[PDB]
Amino acid sequence: IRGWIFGTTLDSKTQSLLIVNNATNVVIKVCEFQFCNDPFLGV
Amino acid sequence: GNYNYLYRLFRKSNLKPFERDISTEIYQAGSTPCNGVKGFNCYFPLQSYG
Ligand SMILES: *[C@@H]1O[C@H](CO)[C@@H](O)[C@H](O)[C@H]1NC(C)=O
Ligand SMILES: *[C@@H]1O[C@H](CO)[C@@H](O)[C@H](O)[C@H]1NC(C)=O
Ligand SMILES: *[C@@H]1O[C@H](CO)[C@@H](O)[C@H](O)[C@H]1NC(C)=O
Repeated sequence: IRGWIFGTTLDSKTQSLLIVNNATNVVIKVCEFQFCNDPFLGV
Repeated sequence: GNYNYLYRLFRKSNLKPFERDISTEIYQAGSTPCNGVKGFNCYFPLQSYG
């Protein structure tokens, strides 16, 4: 388990919050993101 | 008129404290759908003070 996403619509009409953990850091950002259809974090 | 400054004129529900909705989706005032374009019951959500 390496991150979380929070929001209303989770698409560009709306703001949403992203948390990603990369083992050097926890990175947190709040944008009018566009999400992928099946989100993933690298091998 | 300065048109760089704006306020939201319409919303579906009131903001909670320190909530900050920047969405520019067209305000549907009634049963008429917007489909991404302005029209009857379908109005741009911001105004500029001018
Ligand atoms: C973790 O995120 C920070 C964000 O500034 C980046 O500098 C760092 O290289 C990242 N670490 C890894 C292992 O990806
Ligand atoms: C929060 O988002 C939902 C999304 O369906 C919306 O119905 C609700 O009115 C919003 N609440 C506020 C206080 O903006
Ligand atoms: C910044 O937010 C406003 C309000 O949602 C929007 O009109 C504008 O297009 C956004 N900026 C970019 C680069 O899209």
